[PDB]
Amino acid sequence: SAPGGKSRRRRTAFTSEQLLELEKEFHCKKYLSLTERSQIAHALKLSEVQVKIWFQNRRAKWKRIKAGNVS
DNA sequence: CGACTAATTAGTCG
DNA sequence: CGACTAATTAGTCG
Repeated sequence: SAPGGKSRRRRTAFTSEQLLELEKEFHCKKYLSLTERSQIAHALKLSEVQVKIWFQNRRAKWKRIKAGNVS
């Protein structure tokens, strides 16, 4: 077991096992509390940071619309 | 002290 | 060469 590739793949690497519980909340609520976000990533082999980008990228698109305009 | 948000950044796609 | 998406990352409240 040794590393090979080292690049920031812009597309969260999700797996079927992970998607099973990940999609669960997506079909439940679009807002996760402290005792929610920090729990899903603790239930299995995950990290709170990874579960954050998932939501960030979704809101990032909204920040491009809900802002100030010019001219 | 850590998570959450959001901006910076990085990199492949167009 | 541009653009957009996303990990990176730091600030601030919990």
